[PDB]
Amino acid sequence: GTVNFKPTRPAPPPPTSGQASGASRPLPPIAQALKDHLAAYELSKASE
Amino acid sequence: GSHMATKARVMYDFAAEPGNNELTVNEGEIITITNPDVGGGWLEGRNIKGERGLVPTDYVEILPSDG
Repeated sequence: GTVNFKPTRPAPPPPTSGQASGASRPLPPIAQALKDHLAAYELSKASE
Repeated sequence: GSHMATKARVMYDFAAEPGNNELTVNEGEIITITNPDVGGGWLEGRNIKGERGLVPTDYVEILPSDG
């Protein structure tokens, strides 16, 4: 017993065809959080 | 004849996404249409092997003599 399919993505662009957005994925989002606590303590200078 | 099925000729060899229920077809392949309009520019078909999946309308051309 069959049923219709519902696409997970918009239709991709074919070869040779004119430009459009199509099935292209978005760029990676902004970076957040890191070794924030004791950052300057770890980076601290030393000489002989 | 009444209720005769619709056929398509592939323009370019397509490759299905994992989990998208897409139909991997070859350039110049013949398939029958099961759903010519599903949303987002897509369609559904059936091949020689009898497998179904989603296919872009921008990748296949619909044949004449449909009824």
